[PDB]
Amino acid sequence: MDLDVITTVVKIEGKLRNETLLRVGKGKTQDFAEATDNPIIKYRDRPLIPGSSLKGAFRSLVESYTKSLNDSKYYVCDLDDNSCVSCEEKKKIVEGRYCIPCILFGFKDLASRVYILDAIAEKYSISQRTMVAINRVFGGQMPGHLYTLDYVDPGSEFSFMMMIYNLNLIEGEKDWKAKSVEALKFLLATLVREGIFVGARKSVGYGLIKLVDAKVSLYKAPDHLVSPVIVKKLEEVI
Amino acid sequence: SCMDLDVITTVVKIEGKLRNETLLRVGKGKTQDFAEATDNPIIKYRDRPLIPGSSLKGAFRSLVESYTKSLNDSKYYVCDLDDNSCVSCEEKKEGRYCIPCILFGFKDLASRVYILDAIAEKYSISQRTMVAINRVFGGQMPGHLYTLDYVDPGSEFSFMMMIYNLNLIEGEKDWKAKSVEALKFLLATLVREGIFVGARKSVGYGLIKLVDAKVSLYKAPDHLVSPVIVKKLEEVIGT
Amino acid sequence: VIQVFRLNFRLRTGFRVGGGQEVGDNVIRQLRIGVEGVMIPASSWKGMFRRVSEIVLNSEDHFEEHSKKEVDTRTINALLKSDEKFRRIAISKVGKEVITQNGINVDKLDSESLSDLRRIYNEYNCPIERLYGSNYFAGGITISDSVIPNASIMERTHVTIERKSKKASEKHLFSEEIIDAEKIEVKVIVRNEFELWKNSLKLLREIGYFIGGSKSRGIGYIVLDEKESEYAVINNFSETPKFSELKRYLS
Amino acid sequence: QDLLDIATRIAISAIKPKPKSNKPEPYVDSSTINSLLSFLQSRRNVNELLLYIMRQAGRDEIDEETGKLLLASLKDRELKDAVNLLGYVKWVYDTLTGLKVNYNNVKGVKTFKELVNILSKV
Amino acid sequence: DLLDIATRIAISAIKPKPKSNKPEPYVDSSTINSLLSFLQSRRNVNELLLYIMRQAGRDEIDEETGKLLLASLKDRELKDAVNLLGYVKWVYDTLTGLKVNYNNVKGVKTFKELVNILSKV
Amino acid sequence: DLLDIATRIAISAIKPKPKSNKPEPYVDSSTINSLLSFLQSRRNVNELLLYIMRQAGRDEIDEETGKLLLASLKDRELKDAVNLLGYVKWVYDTLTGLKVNYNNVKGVKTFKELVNILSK
Repeated sequence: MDLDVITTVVKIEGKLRNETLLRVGKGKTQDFAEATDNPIIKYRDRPLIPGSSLKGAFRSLVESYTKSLNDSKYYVCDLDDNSCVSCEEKKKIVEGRYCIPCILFGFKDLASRVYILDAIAEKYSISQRTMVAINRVFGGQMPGHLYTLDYVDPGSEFSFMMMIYNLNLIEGEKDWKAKSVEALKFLLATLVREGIFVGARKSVGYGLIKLVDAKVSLYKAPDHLVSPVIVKKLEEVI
Repeated sequence: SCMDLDVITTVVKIEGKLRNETLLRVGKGKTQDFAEATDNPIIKYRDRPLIPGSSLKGAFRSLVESYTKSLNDSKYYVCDLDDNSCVSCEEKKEGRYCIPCILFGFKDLASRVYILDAIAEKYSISQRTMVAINRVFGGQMPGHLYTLDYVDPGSEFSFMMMIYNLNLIEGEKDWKAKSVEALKFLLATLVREGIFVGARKSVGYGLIKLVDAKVSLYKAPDHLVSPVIVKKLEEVIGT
Repeated sequence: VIQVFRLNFRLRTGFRVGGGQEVGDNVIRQLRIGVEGVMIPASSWKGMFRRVSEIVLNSEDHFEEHSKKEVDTRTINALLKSDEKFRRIAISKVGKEVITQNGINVDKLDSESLSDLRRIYNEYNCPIERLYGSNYFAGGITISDSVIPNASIMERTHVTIERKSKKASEKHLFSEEIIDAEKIEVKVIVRNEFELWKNSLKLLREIGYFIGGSKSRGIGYIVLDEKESEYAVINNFSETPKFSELKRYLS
Repeated sequence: QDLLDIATRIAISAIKPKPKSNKPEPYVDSSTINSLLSFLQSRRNVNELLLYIMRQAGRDEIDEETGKLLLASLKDRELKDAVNLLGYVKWVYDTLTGLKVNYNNVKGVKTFKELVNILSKV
Repeated sequence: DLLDIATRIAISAIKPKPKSNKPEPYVDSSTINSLLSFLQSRRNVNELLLYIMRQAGRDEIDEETGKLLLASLKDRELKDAVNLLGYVKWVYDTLTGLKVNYNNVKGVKTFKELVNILSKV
Repeated sequence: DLLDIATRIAISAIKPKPKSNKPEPYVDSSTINSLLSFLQSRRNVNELLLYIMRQAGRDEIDEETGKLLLASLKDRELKDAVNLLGYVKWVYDTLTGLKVNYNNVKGVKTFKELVNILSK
């Protein structure tokens, strides 16, 4: 759809406080700073959440939301499907079926309008937990499946920064390609209050990020793009 | 008449260092073209990572086109790249002008703002493989697995840009005034906000920001040995 | 007096001077030699130098092809009777019968001969023409090529991005060659010890101009140095020429 | 002439269709030979080019027999003749691809003049 | 030159790994890619030597191959080390793709000899 | 350089354990990994030195090894400390995996000498 005319630039910058201990994987590579065969990824002794993982989690949550919407006007298509299009409007009228995840996070035929940066940590602390299994017969024996994993401390600030283009949030869009602003607001509300689950284990509670507070700065192209137009706290937005 | 390249009045040269804020990934035009590194390697000039001039020019042109369309003015328009019927300026009786065509040229008119390449004198290349595949089940499919190479933040690129017949300091008049204003807007955006360029921009890969710049203005035919004024770009963009 | 120069340029990244580029489009091919490999033609050097000199001079007369004003025939006759070499040039061009030793022979003159004489006057009264020559002028500058034994040629591909949607436009895959280099050595002989030439070299010292194609895309940007490059001034033909650092001549 | 014969033998070796393919594609791709030429140009070293073609053969991206013939031909060549041979190979491969000539037509043509005789007849 | 060193190193690293139920070289392409990536990221030669020593001590790199690598990568420039590692990676990939038997390839100590062996058959 | 210090301390820690049924290092890799984990978790040098001293008092750490560690980490930044600890862990792992004999590495003081010894 329309991407060459940058109308609204929305910047969200806040702190991601890790609720429960978080573990993100890596390509099994080795470094002096770690002693575990499967450590967590970090840049120069600074554990961080890669923007790719946040993008994937957000896309999955938005896809689940869209499919739960249960409407024909908004659909979700397979990642590896070559026959999917972001929009398929036809003049039978102006009715058209759009793909909210494709609109926000892009697709093979459309770039993403939601830029998500990484998130490095400041008051981090790496904690190692050792877990072993229990043989069901002769309960208590450790069958040698003793695996120790690295984690982050339960509570540490993360530098979060996200960019959204051509999607007014403070003012919102009237009806044009709507239900995407609503989906983004729902995702932000879930992230702020509940917080999404990211990480390696993600089933034993390992990895639960949360956004405590974030200033929402809106930059509009015509009047002043460098100078922010409206700056508000994320809580008032939702 | 926007085809004034025959007569050169003033030349300004902008020299600075470009430092990436995020994990800058070079364009890597070497698609499936390994030279001396693993998988698909980022392009480099003699084992020195290099930001392509074409990539910066394309990003700047896209930004300028977005700004011009946001202007929503009849006097200023942008024409499609594939169209061959576009013209730079129309002197029909006040006329229309194309700001991106004025700045970076078109088929009918060559560019006015030359952009050079950039090399990081202090570069730090890192690799980060990512499987990144989940489905209804939630596992990882081995088919979808890829690795990428990133230049770590804190790498300063030697950046030089030249502009012809545009007084970024003294200011201009008529269409040249609008062109200088657009250039000032682009420079301010680059210095303060930054510009994404390179790999996937959704994930925060590639965000350059000009740290410090020297603007040297030269006026022909008298002051061409040494610039009349060498002023910080920070004091030029905001006055 | 003959001024001899051996200029060296520490160009950023590489340069590219194409030619022919076969057919079928696809990639862009930089011009070859067959034996020596690759080179920069002397004509390209002369064109770049003419552009730089025109920028330096900033002469409004040169901008309009020296066709903006009407030159009185009395002034032409005065110059002809005052300049022996100009008279010789005019006689060699328009013909001895047309232009006598003293006088213009208006009866034999016509429109095109008068136009030729006016153009000759205008161009002879222009430093750029006197240096680089013209359709009838002698010339004054000789530039050699810069054939490089090195043949390191890399390919820098490019792609166009659809503005409406940021993705590769599956219409073409632009491919451009590039000749990486660090010191381009060009021998230049100038037979006109012109302050215009010194000013042009001085401008190349600090600002520096581009050479070759796709200069708008960071391909080709030379800057003259005062360390490797050297010059030599010849005034006597009974002594071996001596080369010294270019800084002494330029600074 | 003789380099032409060498190049056309290489090209007819490379025109062998790639099996288990959805489309009737040649075993060797145009991008592959273009990469060969570009790598030789940038890296002015015959041994490095030999290593490159050997790696490509091991990558199952070029024909094993064509790789064998290339290695045998360029085993002890200089650079000036190597670049000419690669250029001739590019020319003949492009001619074969554009003309839509199948392998069964050229089969085992040894002389370039016979190949152009076939092209003139066809 | 460097190519001969790289060929000898690759031949040493391609020897069959004992106590392995499947025919495979002693080292894996993942190890070579990790070596190259570590050298690129750390930009230090001594750290690369430490990485090589630890990989050898992990019972996954042949001790003769490790000794060859340590002998080659001492009193050597970073660029030369990068070139040698790239040559080693390319030769190893070629040998793996061609499925060259280690028995008939362990007797060559020159890159030209390997080229002749590959060209002949 | 940090690597020389790391090699020296690893050599001091690879000394044979007196009064042991089998020839084994006086210091175990579990102790080194515990040092790394403790430094990462606590993120300070003072209690790291305290833990090192407590371990040394409770055997499993050679007195000279503990003295060298204390001298090295007496005044060091957190990043420098973690770099040194990682280097020490890697060197100790190399020595253990290579089964290098202590008597042949009693005279090495640098990292280059150890590298030459390992190569030869």
